[PDB]
Amino acid sequence: RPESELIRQSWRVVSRSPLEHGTVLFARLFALEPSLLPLFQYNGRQFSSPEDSLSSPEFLDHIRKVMLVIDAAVTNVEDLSSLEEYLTSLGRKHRAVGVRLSSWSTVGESLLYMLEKSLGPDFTPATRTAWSRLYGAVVQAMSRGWDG
Ligand code: HEM
Repeated sequence: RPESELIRQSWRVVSRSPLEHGTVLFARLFALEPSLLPLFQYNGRQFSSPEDSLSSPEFLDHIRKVMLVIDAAVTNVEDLSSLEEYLTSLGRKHRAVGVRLSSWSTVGESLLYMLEKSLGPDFTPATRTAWSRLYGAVVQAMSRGWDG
């Protein structure tokens, strides 16, 4: 598939420095949805501001975790059914931490933003549309952990 190679090529760029790029994703994410901030509760405490998150070692671990799950979705872009059950369950984890179903889309905007920024001119509108579908399948699946 063409799509699937696009994602794969585009992804490599980001895969190189996943902490740096995941950092973009999350900054963007809290800029768009600041009510995600207090969901992280490392050592009982809420981050006050977004910049506090970037100073938490646990938060930066979570970014790495995030980017590895995206990795997996990338490896498996042609057959993504194969991560469905993982992701549903990842979804239910997150419903427990308090993420709303609607926050998921914001994560996808944030994910595309992080890509658009990384790829600059390279973020072709085919590239865009492919990610949007990928990450979209990833939430159709993370979203699944809300059921019923
Ligand atoms: C949308 C906002 C998000 C918030 C507020 C959030 C928050 C959390 C929190 C508080 C935890 C548990 C603490 C921890 O392990 O650090 C967690 C776990 C995790 N998150 Fe997120 N998260 C978000 C999005 C995502 C996304 C997009 C992914 C991946 C695509 C992701 C992947 C993970 C994984 C892999 C874990 C470990 C889950 C496990 O116990 O198996 N998170 N997240």
